[PDB]
Amino acid sequence: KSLYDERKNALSGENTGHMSNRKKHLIQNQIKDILVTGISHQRAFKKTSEFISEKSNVWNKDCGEDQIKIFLQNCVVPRVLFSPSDALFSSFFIFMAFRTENLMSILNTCITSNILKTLLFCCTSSEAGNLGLFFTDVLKKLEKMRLNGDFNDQASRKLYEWHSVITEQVIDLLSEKNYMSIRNGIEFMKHVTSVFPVVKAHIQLVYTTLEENLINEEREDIKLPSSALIGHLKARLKDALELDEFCTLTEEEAEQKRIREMELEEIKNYETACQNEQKQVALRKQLELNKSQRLQ
Amino acid sequence: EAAQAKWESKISSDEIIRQWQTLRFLRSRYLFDFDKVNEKTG
Amino acid sequence: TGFKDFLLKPELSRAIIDCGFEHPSEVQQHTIPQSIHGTDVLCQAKSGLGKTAVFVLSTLQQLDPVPGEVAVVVICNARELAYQIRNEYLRFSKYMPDVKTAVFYGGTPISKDAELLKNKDTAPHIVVATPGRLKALVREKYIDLSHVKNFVIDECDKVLEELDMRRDVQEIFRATPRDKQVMMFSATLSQEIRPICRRFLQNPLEIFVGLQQYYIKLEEREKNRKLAQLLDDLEFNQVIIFVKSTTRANELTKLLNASNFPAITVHGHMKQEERIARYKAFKDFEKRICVSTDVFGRGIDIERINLAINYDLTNEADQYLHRVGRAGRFGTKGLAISFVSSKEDEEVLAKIQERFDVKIAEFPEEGIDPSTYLNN
Amino acid sequence: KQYARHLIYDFRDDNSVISSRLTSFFTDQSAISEIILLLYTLNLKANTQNSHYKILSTRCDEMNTLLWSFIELIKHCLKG
Repeated sequence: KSLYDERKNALSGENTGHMSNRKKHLIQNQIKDILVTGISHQRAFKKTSEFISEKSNVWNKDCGEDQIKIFLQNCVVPRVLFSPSDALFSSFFIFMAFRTENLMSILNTCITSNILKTLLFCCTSSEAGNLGLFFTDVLKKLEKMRLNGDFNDQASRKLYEWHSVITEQVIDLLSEKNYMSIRNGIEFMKHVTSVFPVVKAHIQLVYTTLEENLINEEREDIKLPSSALIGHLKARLKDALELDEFCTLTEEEAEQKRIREMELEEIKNYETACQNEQKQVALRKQLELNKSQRLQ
Repeated sequence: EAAQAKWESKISSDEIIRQWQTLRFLRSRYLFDFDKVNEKTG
Repeated sequence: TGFKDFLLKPELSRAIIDCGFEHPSEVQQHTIPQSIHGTDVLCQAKSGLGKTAVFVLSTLQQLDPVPGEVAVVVICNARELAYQIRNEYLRFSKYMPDVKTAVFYGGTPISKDAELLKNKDTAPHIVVATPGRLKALVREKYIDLSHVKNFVIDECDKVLEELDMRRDVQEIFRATPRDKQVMMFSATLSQEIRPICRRFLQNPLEIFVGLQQYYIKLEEREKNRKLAQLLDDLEFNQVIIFVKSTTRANELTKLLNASNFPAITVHGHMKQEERIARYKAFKDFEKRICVSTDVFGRGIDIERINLAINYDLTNEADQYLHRVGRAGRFGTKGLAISFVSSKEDEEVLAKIQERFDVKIAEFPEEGIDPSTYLNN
Repeated sequence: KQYARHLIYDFRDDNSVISSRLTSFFTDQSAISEIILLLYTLNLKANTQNSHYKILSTRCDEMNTLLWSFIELIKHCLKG
């Protein structure tokens, strides 16, 4: 309803004066023409909302894992790889038709199954760009219901676990061969970079991988989006990012946090004063070390 | 099914761009397996 | 589309396809996507190689539309170039109805421009000016510079050098917040001005830097008759005629306008206001024939010219490469015809074929083929 | 929807007469069901030709948005 009202704010705020009678005749004809359209679109939405609500009760009486796999590939995926206005439908349908427990079980097999490095290999520049518009509207609806809406801590562990497998799928895609894997992964990362920042660490995983393919080889002029994605990736590094307020299950990662606290407290007095000289390895060098530990 | 009959014959016994055109055909029904069933995804 | 590979806003990437650009320059390759992040830039590059395309695309992504507050400030060298910045800022923003851009320069009443900025229907988010004018607005409480986030200094070496043009650029920098982004570009950056220019920037990024040719072997008086033979034989898009004087250059167009070839004249010894408008109509396809002296030898990019005839041949090989560098732009075919009429002329081409390794062959008596410079 | 095409520069309400005359030459020879089957077949036949590697990632995309562009001309002219 909000985009209907601001259209009326355009004509009322811009045109304030005497220019002609025919020009102000046609505007007041249109200010009622939008309102008859909005209440009929409301009645069209009212016709479908109680229709989908009375349908979904006998729909969400049976949940399947193999009965949902054929739905995800023969009814969901070809309507994402078709059109950008049509890929917005495939996200709006899952968050409206299925219920809350059904929604998580659908998005389970979509992400943990490593197919996202395989779809983005065999697409076009537009088909790969429409796949990114799917996961933009999925993660935007998940981040809004985690901030405003409340979750249990066991569910919020599963939400941040999906972010761990998303970032390790795209990095394996970028380290592949010449052109088809690299160019699609850039355009896929162009749209999902809006709601990226869930964890400070995961931004630095996807950032330095663009530097590994930058120094060694330059086949075509693909350094230009690589520097452009770098300028967008680090632009959200400084807002609010810490995995220790929300993810609280820390049985060992608290210990590797507790070691890293004593390395920074030792080195902050080493840069202030000088009593016993001891050198350590910096962040990005040891942040380069755990890449090849996971790349193998 | 002939593309899988082409597939099941060679397992019993460029091409990566020939792999690019097969994977635009096999994403119709046999999509959710895609680990190592046809080839090495590399 | 090479400019969607800048990973820009979808609204900004629409008009670039309507602007015709597809390949980025080497100056645009190195300093735009790092200017998106918000750090300052320091650039040196050749003139006319896409220096102005850096700062237009960089500022339209950064601006948030606010009603009645300015957000982009461009300071420049003269009144002429500021009108060229305005025409390119609107072209990439033809599909944004909220943004607006106005131009400020001398010769215009300031209080009448004060009615332009106070009225909200012409109160823009982007203001470009020469600092000779933009100093005069703030000293009477007309505009406010407290909501600006981007600052652009084009031709930073030529503005900061003169002490009278140094005082007006300093007060606007004091009338704006220093927590800001400052952009500085120029064509010639020497080692003397670069310690002077680093006062405005915080952690900046530094950047420092066929054709078929033929000649006619003829005597002195056959080439005013060879003019009307080479015109009515060749099928030309637009032709340029190069005369090494200003006395012969004005006698020719009065001869051509009565021979039913409409033409214009642009060179020196004339008003500079006439030199802009007469060169504009030649780009506007108003007429297809123009004569000119050695002013238009170097640097002019009009791609519709494919026939360049030399009425009076050069004495060197370093002026001749510039006059025929206009025809046949970017892989297009063209023609270069020279009138040899003196004794020093034959020695010029004898050093050309040994330096540039180009064989200026002899003009055939039967004429050239029509399918070697159109099809081939 | 008529405002969203005015901003994207998609003129359909202006040249509605000239667009109906163009499909009148397609429906006189009964060519409308022939074009849709021919653009789809040639796009699917271009999945076996071996010319280059970056070329057929753009040629397949360009013929895909031609078939989408002809369907959208049919629904605006043959209305009813």
